[PDB]
Amino acid sequence: TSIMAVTFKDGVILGADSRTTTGAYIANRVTDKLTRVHDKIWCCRSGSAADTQAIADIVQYHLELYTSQYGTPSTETAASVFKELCYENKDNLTAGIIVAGYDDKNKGEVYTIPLGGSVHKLPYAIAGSGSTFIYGYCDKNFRENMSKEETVDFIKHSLSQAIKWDGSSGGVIRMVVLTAAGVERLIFYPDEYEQL
Amino acid sequence: TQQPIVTGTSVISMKYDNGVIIAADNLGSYGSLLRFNGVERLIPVGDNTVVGISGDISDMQHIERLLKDLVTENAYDNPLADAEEALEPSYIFEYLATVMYQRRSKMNPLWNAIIVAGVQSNGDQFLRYVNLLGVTYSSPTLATGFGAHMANPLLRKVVDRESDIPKTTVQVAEEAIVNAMRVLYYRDARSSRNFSLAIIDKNTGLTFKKNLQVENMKWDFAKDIKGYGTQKI
Amino acid sequence: QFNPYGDNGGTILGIAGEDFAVLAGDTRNITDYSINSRYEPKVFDCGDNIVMSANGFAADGDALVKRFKNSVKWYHFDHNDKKLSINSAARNIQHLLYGKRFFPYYVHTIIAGLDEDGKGAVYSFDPVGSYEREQCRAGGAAASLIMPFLDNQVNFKNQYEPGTNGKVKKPLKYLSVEEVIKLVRDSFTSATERHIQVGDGLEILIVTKDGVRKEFYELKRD
Amino acid sequence: SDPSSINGGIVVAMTGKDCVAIACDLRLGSQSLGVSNKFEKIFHYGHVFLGITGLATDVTTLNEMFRYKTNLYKLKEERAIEPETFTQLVSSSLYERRFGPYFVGPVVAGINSKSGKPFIAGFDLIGCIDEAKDFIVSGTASDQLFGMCESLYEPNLEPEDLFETISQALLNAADRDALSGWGAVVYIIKKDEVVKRYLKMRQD
Amino acid sequence: TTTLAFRFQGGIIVAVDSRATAGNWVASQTVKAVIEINPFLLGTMAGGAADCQFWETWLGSQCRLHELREKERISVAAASKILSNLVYQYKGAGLSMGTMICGYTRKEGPTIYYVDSDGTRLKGDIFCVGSGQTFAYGVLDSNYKWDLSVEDALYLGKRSILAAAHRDAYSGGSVNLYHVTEDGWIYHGNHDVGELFWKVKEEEGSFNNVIG
Amino acid sequence: GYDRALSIFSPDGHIFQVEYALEAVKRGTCAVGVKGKNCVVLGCERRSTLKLQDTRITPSKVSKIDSHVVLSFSGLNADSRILIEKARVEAQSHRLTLEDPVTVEYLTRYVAGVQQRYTQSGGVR
Amino acid sequence: TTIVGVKFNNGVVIAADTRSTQGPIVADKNCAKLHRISPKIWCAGAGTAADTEAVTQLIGSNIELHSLYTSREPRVVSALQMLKQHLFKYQGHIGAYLIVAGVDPTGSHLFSIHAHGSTDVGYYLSLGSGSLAAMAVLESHWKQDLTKEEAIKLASDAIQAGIWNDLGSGSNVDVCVMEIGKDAEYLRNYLTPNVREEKQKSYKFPRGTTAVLKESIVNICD
Amino acid sequence: MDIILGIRVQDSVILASSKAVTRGISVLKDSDDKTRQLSPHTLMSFAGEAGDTVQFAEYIQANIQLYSIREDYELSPQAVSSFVRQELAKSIRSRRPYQVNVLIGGYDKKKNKPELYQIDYLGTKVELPYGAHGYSGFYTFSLLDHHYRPDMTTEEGLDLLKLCVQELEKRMPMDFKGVIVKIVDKDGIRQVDDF
Amino acid sequence: MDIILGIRVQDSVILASSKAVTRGISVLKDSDDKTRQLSPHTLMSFAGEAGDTVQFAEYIQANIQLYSIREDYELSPQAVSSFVRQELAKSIRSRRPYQVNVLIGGYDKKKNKPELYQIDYLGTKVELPYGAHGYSGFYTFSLLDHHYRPDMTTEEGLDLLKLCVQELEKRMPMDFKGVIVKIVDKDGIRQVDDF
Ligand SMILES: *[C@@](C)(CO)[C@](*)(O)[C@H](CC(C)C)NC(=O)[C@H](Cc1ccccc1)NC(=O)[C@H](CC(C)C)NC(=O)[C@H](CCc1ccccc1)NC(=O)CN1CCOCC1
Ligand SMILES: *[C@@](C)(CO)[C@](*)(O)[C@H](CC(C)C)NC(=O)[C@H](Cc1ccccc1)NC(=O)[C@H](CC(C)C)NC(=O)[C@H](CCc1ccccc1)NC(=O)CN1CCOCC1
Ligand SMILES: *[C@@](C)(CO)[C@](*)(O)[C@H](CC(C)C)NC(=O)[C@H](Cc1ccccc1)NC(=O)[C@H](CC(C)C)NC(=O)[C@H](CCc1ccccc1)NC(=O)CN1CCOCC1
Ligand SMILES: [Cl-]
Ligand SMILES: [Mg+2]
Ligand SMILES: [Mg+2]
Repeated sequence: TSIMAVTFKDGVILGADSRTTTGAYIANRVTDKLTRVHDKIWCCRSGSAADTQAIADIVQYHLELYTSQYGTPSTETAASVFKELCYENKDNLTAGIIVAGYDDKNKGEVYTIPLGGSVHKLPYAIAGSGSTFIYGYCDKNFRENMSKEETVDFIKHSLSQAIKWDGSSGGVIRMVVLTAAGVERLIFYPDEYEQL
Repeated sequence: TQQPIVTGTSVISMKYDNGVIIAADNLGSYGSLLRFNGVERLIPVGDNTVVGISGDISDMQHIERLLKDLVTENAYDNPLADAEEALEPSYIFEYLATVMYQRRSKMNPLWNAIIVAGVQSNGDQFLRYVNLLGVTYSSPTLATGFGAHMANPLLRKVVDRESDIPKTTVQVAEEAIVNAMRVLYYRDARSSRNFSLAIIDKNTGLTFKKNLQVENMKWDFAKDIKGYGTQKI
Repeated sequence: QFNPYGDNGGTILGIAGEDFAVLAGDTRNITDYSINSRYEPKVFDCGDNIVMSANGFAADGDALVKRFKNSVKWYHFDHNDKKLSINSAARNIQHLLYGKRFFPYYVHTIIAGLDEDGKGAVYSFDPVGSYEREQCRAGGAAASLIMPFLDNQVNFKNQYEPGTNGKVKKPLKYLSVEEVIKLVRDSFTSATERHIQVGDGLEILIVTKDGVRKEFYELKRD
Repeated sequence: SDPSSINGGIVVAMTGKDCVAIACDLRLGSQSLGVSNKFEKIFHYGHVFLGITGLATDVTTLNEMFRYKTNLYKLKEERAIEPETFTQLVSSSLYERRFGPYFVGPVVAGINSKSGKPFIAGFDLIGCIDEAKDFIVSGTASDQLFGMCESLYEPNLEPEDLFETISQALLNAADRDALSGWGAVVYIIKKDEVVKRYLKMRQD
Repeated sequence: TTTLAFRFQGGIIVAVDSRATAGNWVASQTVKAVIEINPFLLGTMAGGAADCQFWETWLGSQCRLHELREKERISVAAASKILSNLVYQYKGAGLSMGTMICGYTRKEGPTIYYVDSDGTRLKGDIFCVGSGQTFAYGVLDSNYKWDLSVEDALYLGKRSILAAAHRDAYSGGSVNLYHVTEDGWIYHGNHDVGELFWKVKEEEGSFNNVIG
Repeated sequence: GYDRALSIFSPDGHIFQVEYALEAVKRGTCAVGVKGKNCVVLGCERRSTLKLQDTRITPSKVSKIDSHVVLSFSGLNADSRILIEKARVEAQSHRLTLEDPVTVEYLTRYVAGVQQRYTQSGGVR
Repeated sequence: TTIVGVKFNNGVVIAADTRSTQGPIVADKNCAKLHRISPKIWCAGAGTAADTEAVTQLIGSNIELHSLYTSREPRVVSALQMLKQHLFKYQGHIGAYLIVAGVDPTGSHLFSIHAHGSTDVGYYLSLGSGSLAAMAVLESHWKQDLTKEEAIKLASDAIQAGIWNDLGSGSNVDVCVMEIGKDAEYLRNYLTPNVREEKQKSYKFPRGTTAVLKESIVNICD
Repeated sequence: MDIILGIRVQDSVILASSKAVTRGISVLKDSDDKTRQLSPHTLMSFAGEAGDTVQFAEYIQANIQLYSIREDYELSPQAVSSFVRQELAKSIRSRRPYQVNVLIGGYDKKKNKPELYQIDYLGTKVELPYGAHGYSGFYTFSLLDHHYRPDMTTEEGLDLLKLCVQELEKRMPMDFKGVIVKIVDKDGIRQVDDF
Repeated sequence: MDIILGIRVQDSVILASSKAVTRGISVLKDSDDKTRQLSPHTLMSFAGEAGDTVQFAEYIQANIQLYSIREDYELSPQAVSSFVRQELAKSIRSRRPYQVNVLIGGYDKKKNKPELYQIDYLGTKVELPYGAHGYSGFYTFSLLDHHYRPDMTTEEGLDLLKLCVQELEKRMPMDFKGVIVKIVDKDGIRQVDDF
């Protein structure tokens, strides 16, 4: 996997590749690693496909039950539920999750949750095997309060390089845009991003 | 006792009515890292043979040097080096097959899988495989690594047995090879889009094609796929 | 760690008649769950009316056959073109195999031909050189399936004369080349049904005083 | 220390014209040592026959267990259990011990009393059903039995002919296995008569 | 395997079975476990088939070279020691052999030497080697006397192999008998255990545990 | 290693080095062997130009090769010690492998074989 | 095993081969790998044979009870969710690899489930040892907007690729078509391209061949 | 624990069990009785892991004695053997199994027949004319195959048994310090003091 | 191979060595002589790994006999023991060491004294009044500490030796089939036939 989430002026954008592997065989070349846990709280999944799915399903259940009682949860609250599961079951899980959401008060927020189950709130986050190859690029090119189009280009160029160097990453580049306007899904095919 | 470091993935090939086709991508992987992108894994020997190599690249470069030296050695005191006493595909293969088996028998193998494709002096098609263990076999279609699992099934739909070879044209055969390379790009995590392809014909001779790309890919249906089960958005 | 051995599958079968002998083997070559070739012969005419097959790890099998063929060649040079008898060939092969006792050829070897009285002969070897002459022998992946069938149909084991209260055994007798090929074909079609490494094709080499003849038959390709 | 090949033994079952046959060897050993030549591996509950190969303690245990269950079945249902139903009971019971299984290779054989149809089935140690028209094999000489049965068998054999085919399949397979043999028994099963024959075989 | 050889009034009896196995798979029922080193020396074979076959054939070549050089037959002691000294050089390499070198000479009389792959060399009157050795020992020990007739001795050796063939799963097939005298060895036939068992059961009244 | 062929044929078909070795034997003190009906006796000459000798410690002319075989000689004394040593070693080696002491013929054949080897080996006389 | 699933215009089709293995041995030459969870929800299973049957029957049982409780036709996502949560709980120890497909009031669906509890969505999927051979065909010939007859052809062609090229797969091709508004049609042995050829000889024995020691009538009655 | 034998003859069952108890390089005792009376006409010998053997034997003994008191009736050897087998069959899949092999020699008073059952630690039961556990069988079975007849007397059985012990004393590596022999018949259980 | 003992008394050295040769669960021989005469007044007993024992003993025997012929003179027990120790000392650092333990009993004709040397497979030499190899020592040493006196006769030594064998036969787990006893004194080497 190569995944990332980036905050910007109007909110936050999640990005991911579409490759699922079993050794060197690509079990799924059109995977959707960007998953909804609430209307405007989504997550990027890396690590075990089984573990991350089971976790995301439980979180979605918790946040649905939260909403029934206490109304819309914060992105911090969602990240806390993810953490609780990842930390307390750290011995049996292989999950690297990035939580991203849009509040009206707090705007765009990004929380990353590595293997140990620690939580880290950041302006932007990168994760997955392919992230290693773009630490240098992303650090040099990221700016706060970018526009939607700039953020889309930043994610596109970044994941393009991650995909280029990482054999465990590839396929299409999926993106999910979270703003006050709503939820927008984006897709970008090889013929476009490869020749960037 | 070795472990391969910089590696090359599948090599695929097949026979057709007048000759043989062989192909392999231009990638030199370093584990999961797709490190080197300008690697040529098809190596011509003379104007009638092409050796396709997968596996360890350092050992591939060693084999290149052996084949290059073989051509030099054959020319020594040989007035018919470019005629009757030129190197045949069968000669080149048997040499490599001898080396591979000797190296495995010394517990120090050349960590490769090799396919020697060519046309003999009498016009007969030559296509034979050899690997790090010294194991050899021949078939109308041959492939290494993932190609064995994914390409062979596709190529065998064209040439399922010996009698299908005269019925298969170079246009049909090349089409199948190029299609197979696309499928490997879809499904092999250590493959690249860029590849080389070689045709050895008994009439038109050796045609070596570089810098080919996988094209006419299907990705559009991906936009319709959402979530992993229930998710609607 | 590097493993110098491999399993190329396949199975072979040698039957001896009165004035002939057959050595059959399927033409399928495999690694793990993949097919490498649907027609890769592993039964060879080695000269002097000797046919040979070394089944198991193909690289070791090819090396052995190659060395024995070369042994036959030098036997002619060193001994005034004398014909290498099947028994002399067997003993020579023992020394080839045992010469690598501490790094063996992973093959079951079988040879067939005629003895010095003109009668059919089959010899079978273990990987390190122990050999024995037999009327009947199956080797390879499906040997466990085929061999007890041969015991029953070739050597008439467990078969008693009807009405004799299981006191009189069914009498041993030589089979015709026609009856033997029937058993070979039925042996391999049965093995093909129940063993995944067996199929594609069947190549039989028949040996008489006249020479070495070949016969080929299709097998199921699944 | 492989539970399925400590005691040794084999079972085979075949179908014929309006009949079924099931057969087994009589050996029970402890690896190389032969201990008993009277250890029958075929049992019956009403008209349903069950053969069991593998670890002998589990063979005995399962016989006692299916006798237990079929006796209660009959008391509640007021009728004898049929082969198709029994087959499912065996599968259920084995899978109940999925992560601590009985090391066995059972084989069901019988004729449905209502439809008159011949029925045989085989299982793995965790209960996977292997239904078949022709034959089922089980034991330490299963490879040998597969080879004999696949070549000797033909459909619609009469009881008297079927007896010869199954007996020869068992005998010649048992003689190529060290851990099987030491006697044999064959059950020929017709709609309303059952014949049991002990075979003469080599005792080595 | 089961092989035995014992010394008695009338020379030496050698008896072996004919089974060979690869795990539980019975590879052969017709193996020659007695190897004829020469017209006067016999060697039994147990353990590795190839190791025994190869080196005891080699032994016969060395014994032939001895009598060419010395113009005299090789002693059983000298023949057994050539084999034992050879396998001792290969100790640790993984040879598997349990053999009995049996012979009759003037100076020695009837002599048996147990020779094994870990270097052991023992002279003795009675030896049983193989996976079924214990079963054969039981019958042999309880019925053995020095003053056995040649007829009774041949039967005892045959009966002891049968005992092992019956109980030991990895023993059976047939029984090969040999009688060794000063003038050489005499082969006393191949005896299928299938027919031999029932014959012995009926005539002797033994094996009541078996249904006949 | 010194390789020179010292023992070689001459035009008349003689190997002079072997024949000159016989002259050295002819120079040596006389030695005689006589065998009776139940015994053998080995007699040996000792030259009397050497007085003030210590006969306790002086090497004896007759040497035991084993407890049942003896060896006397004529010729170069230093050379004899080498043959005697080799013979004694072979005597023990024979007992070890054949489990029986050497015959007199066998021991002789061995010693004679050693002597012959030195007539067509390079670098030796 | 080779199993596949292909979506089309008005529904979904799944297919499977019919070989069951026990190591290198073919245990069942015609086993059914297509399972019914509910009338219009079917499942193709690969991996541990007992696990795929047991888990498909358990979820099928609970789906029936759920359908009765809710007075509604069962949905594929319910079977999917129930299966994956069961498989996840056992951490891969239940070796069931499934392709789940069907039609329900929501529409037509196609999923795959792996032993550890991960699910995938697709228009075409393949699982089992012959999945690579099958996927090669699917990647070569699949397109959007397939008809019923085109999807059956593509599915069976993908299974055939596994039958011929994968040693783990063989024998026949089973198919199940689940179309919207129609009853699901289970096509057992849709293709039978591996029929055993006539044997060369009949091995029917003369009566009395087998030696017998004892006979006795067995009492099956009360 | 090592050698236990059993021979069923015409009118009785004879059990022979070694007297040695060895731990390390020391024979701690040479007069150990490796048997327990389960009921007046049923005797069980045992061999296996230290501690487990006696603990198991006495546990079975207690259960059979409890049954006898409750019903005022003696269980048949067949019934006792089945009870014992089931206990071992349970045991083998426990957290820590009983590593004990047993022979059960009994006289059925209803049938007027002697009965010998051999049960190993896995719960593998067989009725036999003669039986053994451990390495003993590798010598005795072939010997008994030859010399055993079904119609033998108790005295003939004891001579047959002496023949087994002699063979074991000749060919066994370990010194097992002889055997305690006990006879089970219609009149109950008694010990042979001079063997 | 297992039990070898040695006792030096006033005028002689007595060696006792077990007769059993065991392989697996079978006693292959019960009359094995685990000793070789190195010279007329020097005897060596041995025990250890199969094959190595005899091969080593005979190799030493050949070397000492060669020396005797060459010099027409018998080496002293001290000299022979030192030669043997050095061979084992070389061996222990070889590719495949001799796993053989020996006792060397000899009578020195120049000193007119008996001498007993104990040498293990490492090349560890000690001169002792009494010695043993293997598990035998664990019983015999304490017994000899109590009963042994330096001025004992050969007959007293044999009775002392009988006391050791009896204790071994009582407490040792394995049956070693008795011992062959040999005496070394001024008149050379002789075997006690009735022990
Ligand atoms: C990139 C690839 C790596 O960072 C991404 O993180 C993606 C995440 C997406 C899918 C959300 N990761 C994967 O694709 C993931 C890679 C992986 C593998 C093993 C452990 C962790 C991560 N792949 C999987 O989870 C596959 C998905 C299946 C094919 C649908 N599952 C496997 O590879 C299973 C995993 C078993 C497992 C191991 C350890 C922890 C949890 C689960 N492994 C196998 O099936 C083993 N396989 C058997 C056949 O022989 C080859 C090995
Ligand atoms: C009784 C019968 C059992 O011990 C006897 O001891 C007999 C004596 C007769 C055979 C002379 N012994 C055997 O039968 C002996 C058992 C044995 C095997 C291996 C080591 C020690 C003892 N059997 C063999 O040696 C068989 C003889 C064959 C069946 C003719 N051979 C094998 O098992 C061979 C080679 C084994 C081996 C020995 C040493 C180094 C390497 C290998 N193995 C195979 O044939 C396996 N298979 C052959 C087909 O190709 C794939 C490998
Ligand atoms: C293709 C053919 C292979 O990939 C398919 O995937 C099919 C699936 C269909 C049948 C639903 N798979 C098999 O046929 C499968 C392959 C396999 C084997 C072993 C482990 C995993 C997968 N075969 C089986 O499941 C057979 C079914 C038999 C023929 C009825 N079962 C076995 O081979 C069992 C394995 C049981 C098992 C237990 C615990 C964990 C995993 C598997 N093995 C045995 O029965 C062998 N043995 C017999 C002697 O007694 C001891 C057990
Ligand atoms: Cl996923
Ligand atoms: Mg196939
Ligand atoms: Mg047997």
